[PDB]
Amino acid sequence: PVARSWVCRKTYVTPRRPFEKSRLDQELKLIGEYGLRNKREVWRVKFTLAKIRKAARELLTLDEKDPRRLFEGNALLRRLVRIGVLDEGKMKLDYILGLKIEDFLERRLQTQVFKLGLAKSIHHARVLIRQRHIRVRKQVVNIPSFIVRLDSQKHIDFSLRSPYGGGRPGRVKRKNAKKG
Amino acid sequence: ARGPKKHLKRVAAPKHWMLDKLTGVFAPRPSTGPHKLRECLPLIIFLRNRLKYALTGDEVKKICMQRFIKIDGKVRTDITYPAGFMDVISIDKTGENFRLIYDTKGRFAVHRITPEEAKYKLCKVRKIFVGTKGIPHLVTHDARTIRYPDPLIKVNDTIQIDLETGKITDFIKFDTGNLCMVTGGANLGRIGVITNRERHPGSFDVVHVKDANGNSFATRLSNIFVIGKGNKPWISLPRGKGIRLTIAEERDKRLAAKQSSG
Amino acid sequence: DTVTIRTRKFMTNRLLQRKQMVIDVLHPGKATVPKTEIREKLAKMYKTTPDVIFVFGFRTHFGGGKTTGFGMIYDSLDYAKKNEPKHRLARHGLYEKKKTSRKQRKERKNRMKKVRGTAKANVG
RNA sequence: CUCUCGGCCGAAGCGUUUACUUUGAAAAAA
RNA sequence: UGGUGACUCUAGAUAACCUCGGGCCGAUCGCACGCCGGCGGCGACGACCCAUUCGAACGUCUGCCCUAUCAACUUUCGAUGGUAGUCGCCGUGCCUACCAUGGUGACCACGGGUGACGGGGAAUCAGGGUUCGAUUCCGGAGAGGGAGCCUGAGAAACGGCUACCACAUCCAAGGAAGGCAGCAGGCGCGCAAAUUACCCACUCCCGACCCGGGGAGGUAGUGACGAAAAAUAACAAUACAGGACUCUUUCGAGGCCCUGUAAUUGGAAUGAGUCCACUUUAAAUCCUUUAACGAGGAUCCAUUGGAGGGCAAGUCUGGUGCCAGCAGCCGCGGUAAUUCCAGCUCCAAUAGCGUAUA
RNA sequence: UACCUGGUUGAUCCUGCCAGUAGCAUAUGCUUGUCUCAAAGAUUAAGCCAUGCAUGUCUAAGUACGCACGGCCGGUACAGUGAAACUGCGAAUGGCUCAUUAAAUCAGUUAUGGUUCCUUUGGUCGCUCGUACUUGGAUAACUGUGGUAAUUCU
Repeated sequence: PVARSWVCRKTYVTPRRPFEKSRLDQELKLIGEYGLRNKREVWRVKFTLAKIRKAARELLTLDEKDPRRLFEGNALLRRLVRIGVLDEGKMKLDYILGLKIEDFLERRLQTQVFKLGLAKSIHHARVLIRQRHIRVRKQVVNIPSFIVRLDSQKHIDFSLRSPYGGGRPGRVKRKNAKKG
Repeated sequence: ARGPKKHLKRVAAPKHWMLDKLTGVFAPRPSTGPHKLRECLPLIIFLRNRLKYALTGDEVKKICMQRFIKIDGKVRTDITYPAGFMDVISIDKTGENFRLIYDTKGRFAVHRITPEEAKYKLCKVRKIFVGTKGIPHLVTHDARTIRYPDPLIKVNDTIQIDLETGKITDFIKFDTGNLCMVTGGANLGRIGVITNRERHPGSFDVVHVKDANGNSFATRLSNIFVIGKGNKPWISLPRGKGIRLTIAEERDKRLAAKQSSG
Repeated sequence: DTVTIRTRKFMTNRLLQRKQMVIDVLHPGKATVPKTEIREKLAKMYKTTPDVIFVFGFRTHFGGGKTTGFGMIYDSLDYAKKNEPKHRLARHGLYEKKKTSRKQRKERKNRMKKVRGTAKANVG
């Protein structure tokens, strides 16, 4: 007996066929377009989409005046509007099935740092997040796959201790000032 | 085993105590007392977990050992004393008074009450027997035996106990049209009017109850506690009035109640 | 003058004779402020003497601007000597634990198990 | 679905017995 | 009198009994002190019986894997039932006396097996399924193997006792003491599994108890079981016998957008480390927060398998010559090997990737 | 994501199996910078065990004549703190393992109107017509004398 929880969960699935061209090609295009590191970051966002399609595909067999479909189905669309993947006029339960991987990958903090212009490339956003230069509303966020909600998109900035926004220079500029 | 168990694991605790997973292996293990250990709230959970007065299971010892806590008007120096339904907790150093009533979701509740109401409690009659040179007795759900009862008290009714003397003042009988609270099952903590009582001889009576909104439900007879004569409760009720909201309108209450902010 | 104190969840225990609260500290650019430093600035906030107040559980958040803890302000020193855990008085120099290891005491305990009446106080 | 009572509305009986189906209450926490 | 669905119930009355191995009816402790020699107020221990709580026990109904190279079993010695009792906390072949001759069996009894403790559950899965479940929760069992007890509310108890069988420690040879399937640790076994560490601060338990104790439990150490996040570089100016966009029929004209087998230049950013301090904690660590140092082959270098097809990716070069060896399968190797041994180059997953078995 | 692919012939269409493929679990190889949780002598031997620890316990309130301390005041029964020992209570829980065990265990469902229950909580406790302003004998701790190579022996 222990006071520990052993409840864990894997967050990706690997494909059934390992060496398949045009699966390899499409995921490499999605790695290069969004600045991701390995295939497992695509297989992770493929997995949260496959959980959302599957739960909506279950809710589509119950009729329109079901209790469970009306409650749990309105709570599924609410999250997808909240993270900015769906829009507001498309809140029937059948524009869930028209979602794709790219809608979910456009909402990462990495691509949003690139979209707002705080970076100048999609790989420049990965480092600027990871070097702790990026904060969201007060809080330095150190994770590039931080899915930016819709209300937290207007507050993404440059982290008041950083040499980019705050002003105290880094390791390199101060040593060159010492050698001045 | 050989002889009785003295420990309670945490996951094996009652669900309504709302103990989290990661604080320990063991749960407080109520002492034997008036209430079943599945039907009670120990005094350590009322002080540390609900009221946030204490912070550890040693401060509950330091609070109870100053004799600051009266459960039904008698001072209790056991931190795992099982307080149950309709039990009055008088803390006189601060000035509060609580009654343990279920709320609409199957748990207990912090129900602060006025010290003018804290002089009495209701009990439910459980067995009535004569004996010992023909002297009649009650047995209530607190194991309180009150000899010489009123002859019109029968089984499944409700008495009203005076807590300073121990004597019955007036009672309610089991009838239709009486206001009842469900004290067990999946309709627990719900308040409604008795509609109907179906008899099943050799099995359990089923008592159909009707809400104040129209929501009918049924229980077995043993999960039925007559609170009021007619529709007027002889005790106070919690913030919700014993009326269970479905989860859709329970969501609507939150998403409309946040819009009063600013 | 940058370090500021704010206390969120204030509550007065009249049966442990203390005021317990949850302390939010906002140091923008420094390290985690020491517990001896905050006990002065809290004593000036609550108009009392810093031998009476006790702070514990200070956890600095990520990024490094806030710090959350607990805190309790007693009524006197005798109440804060009775109602307080010994380890949180030992940080004030008021309780001094002895100097036995746990394995010394169990050896000394299990050796006088082998010896009857007054030669038990001789052993060890 | 009807007979003897209480305030037209409840008891009590059924009808040959079940399978089926729908509802209910009871089903440890994790 | 009161009750249940139903008592041989609960009460009432009468006649008696009441166990010397006795049934209750108090020869007990504390704190404030008193009111008119008496009358006292709060507690603590007790206590037969009743109720309750915590249970336990014994039953009801329904349900389980493989086997027929297991088809008849049970019945002297209880097998099924009846009567009277004995025992037992009580209901009963539980057991004894006398009877009756029954009870179960293709709807698979009885016997054997199980790499069988049972469930809650776990893996996989379109739908149906299949397989695992020793393992932290519930229930059972057991403390080397059988057996018998004492004490007690509760044990057929093993961190209690008495034997026997099996091992085995000391011995002055007469005797004495044992039981890790508790936590550590050791040997053995094996493909196969961590420290003879710190603490009662947490969660709770025991006791006469606000105070003592707890290898329960917590905290560290070992730990690529496994699961989550996630570095190993970004950017700018040049130049290209690089590409793309506007014009020139075309040569060729441009900061307009991209790319690099530029070990071209250039500062700006930063962790990993090193390390004061705070914070954390019982006390420490770790993470979080901060000083100071900390990157140009940023040598502070990323690996594991592969390149014939299944199946992503070289009939390039050297060596060997049905040899060595590769290859899950098909096949490869006999002097030009797309397959072996290597160099280069390329591919796949990537702090992980091969192999074996279920 | 309700999927297939190579292998029998000179070529073909099939039956059909081998082989690949993807999880998941035990081992193991090579490699391994950061950070959060986390299993871990089950399988074979329910094999065998050095050493140490894992079960004890006092309130105002059962028993204090230990000077072991000290303290009034010295005719003051007992100031107090208190080891020891007697008494009470616990040690039947927790922990470990999975050898047994196949209508057995167990799960759901009922029953005790066929039984016991320390404790807790409430009841009851002048309900009996018949030395007490306090009864009797021992025994530890302690003192003192010993035995045995040896034991928590006496």
